Amino acid sequence: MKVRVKAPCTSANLGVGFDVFGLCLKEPYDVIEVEAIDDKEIIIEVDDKNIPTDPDKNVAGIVAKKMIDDFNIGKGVKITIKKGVKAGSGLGSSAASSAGTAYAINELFKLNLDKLKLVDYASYGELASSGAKHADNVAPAIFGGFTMVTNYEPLEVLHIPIDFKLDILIAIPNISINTKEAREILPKAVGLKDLVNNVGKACGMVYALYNKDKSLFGRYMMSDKVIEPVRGKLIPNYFKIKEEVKDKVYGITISGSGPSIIAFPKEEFIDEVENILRDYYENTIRTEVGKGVEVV
Amino acid sequence: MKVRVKAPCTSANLGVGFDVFGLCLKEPYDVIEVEAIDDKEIIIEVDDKNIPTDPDKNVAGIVAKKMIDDFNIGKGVKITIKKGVKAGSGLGSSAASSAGTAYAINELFKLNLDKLKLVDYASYGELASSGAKHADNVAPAIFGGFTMVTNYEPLEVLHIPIDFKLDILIAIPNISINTKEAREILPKAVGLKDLVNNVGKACGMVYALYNKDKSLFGRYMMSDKVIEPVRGKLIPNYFKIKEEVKDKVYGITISGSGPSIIAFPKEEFIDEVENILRDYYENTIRTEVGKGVEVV
Ligand SMILES: Nc1ncnc2c1ncn2[C@@H]1O[C@H](COP(=O)(O)OP(=O)(O)O)[C@@H](O)[C@H]1O
Ligand SMILES: Nc1ncnc2c1ncn2[C@@H]1O[C@H](COP(=O)(O)OP(=O)(O)O)[C@@H](O)[C@H]1O
Repeated sequence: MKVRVKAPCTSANLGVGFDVFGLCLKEPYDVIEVEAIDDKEIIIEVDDKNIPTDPDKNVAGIVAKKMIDDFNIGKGVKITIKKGVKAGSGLGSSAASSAGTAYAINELFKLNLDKLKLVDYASYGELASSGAKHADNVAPAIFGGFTMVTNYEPLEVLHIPIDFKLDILIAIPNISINTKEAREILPKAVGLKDLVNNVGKACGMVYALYNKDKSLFGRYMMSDKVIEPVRGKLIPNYFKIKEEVKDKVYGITISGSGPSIIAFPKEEFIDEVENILRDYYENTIRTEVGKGVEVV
Repeated sequence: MKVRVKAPCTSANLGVGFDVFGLCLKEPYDVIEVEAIDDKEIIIEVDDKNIPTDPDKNVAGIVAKKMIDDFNIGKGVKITIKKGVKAGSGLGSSAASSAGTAYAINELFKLNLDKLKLVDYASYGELASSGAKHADNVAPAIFGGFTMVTNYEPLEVLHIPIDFKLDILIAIPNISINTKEAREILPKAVGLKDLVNNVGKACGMVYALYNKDKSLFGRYMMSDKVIEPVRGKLIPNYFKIKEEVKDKVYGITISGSGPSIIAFPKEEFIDEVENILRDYYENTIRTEVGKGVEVV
């Protein structure tokens, strides 16, 4: 009763898709192992003793429990957690654990849940650990590709497979941003003009995915005037880099609530763009769209 | 030396697609004839006396001048118009004349302009006549099917052809709402949550069209809380009607600024739905998605 699997990072928001859009990455990823023990305890082994190891406080511990209850495994569990990336950087670090955790269980013991259900319980973890469902990082972690959380209370997720090559460059500033503090600057109200702008550009991005038009997808992604102009201020040199790689990327925007940045470099400039990101920030990752948590 | 065209009515907004979405109807439509005449003058005749004949006021005369001017055409034109529906009903009556004229001029004088440019020209009629360059009704009138105006300067239109069966029922109350009236009902600001809600649902409608899922398309269409709740109050029996056809349609909402109502009846209830609308509004018409202006 052992399961080893990869739970990938994800990038939520993608500019105009704030709180709806999610893109699953191939890397980084949390490598998680969950062997089924006999006793009734929840044991957490997580490198970087910065991640709460107490089952009720750790995200994977929360998902883990609530799922055994509902499926009455009457067993406890030990969790081997190899962190793919630092929390508070905007790459769905936590979401990776939740979805990784939930997918494990289901794969393991003959359970035959729905990817949507897994996304559901997994949210329990981002919710029971942050007070919000946030299926937007969890949904792509599970479905892979591109996802849209179009409804909560109940939960609905629309999935669009990315069948073409989409190169992705990620830069991770050695800075931390309080996900919460950057909520209050987030306006409580918006003008009709922005409703119209964001609805149009986001819809245009769905159209771009169906037409495999990366240029159109990336350009509309960078059209938000509501959240990005505010959140961007906290990211050192973000606006300057955007302008600098302007003609060398299909698009570049903040990943989740930041400070991590996600860019879609043009084939002809992947090396150069990756270098520019390395000079400003120091940590850069070259990846592409992933297919979500899969048994390793 | 003349051309005659059928220019369709159109339905904009479609609930959560305010100022973005547009659906072309097959009927009603304007029948417009344009004849190249020798004196450099613009003569306009119409069968609706509540509509101007002054070339600088009739939307058709405004579009024709702008094009004749830009292309330095030597001739003048006689425009004869048979109206499909009254203005002020939310069915894009003015747009039908504007799009129809731009399309007819382009045919008569062999300008070979692409559809996007004909929508841009048709847009002057909408502006020069109603103060704002709006293209969400002229876009579907020129392109047919479903359109998204995703940028206004420069103008950008994304077209999604509808190749599956989509029955439409239109109820036209004997009331009118002009452009100043339309603006009056509009909220000053929108909450962040509504923005997120409309972005998600509008994006789901696009996903629905690519997946030919009429149930999903209609359901998300009925999700707006920003404008429909206020606008519906202006239409006698609207909420009551919506409730009455509740499980017999894929969706029902207001057409454009209203007061007309657009419904997408489920195939097994089309006659029953048409009769219910008809009990409330005599001027009810059955139609389907149109292909845009066409030479007749
Ligand atoms: N398995 C886990 N992986 C990562 N972070 C966890 C986990 N379990 C609990 N946490 C804690 O929850 C908090 C989550 O921060 P968070 O805003 O969710 O990061 P992120 O925005 O990358 O998803 C952190 O303080 C972290 O220590
Ligand atoms: N060819 C035309 N067809 C329809 N309306 C026109 C035309 N030329 C000018 N107008 C005027 O412009 C105004 C447009 O009202 P409007 O809100 O644009 O109707 P609609 O919303 O159906 O397009 C009316 O007062 C109308 O008389």
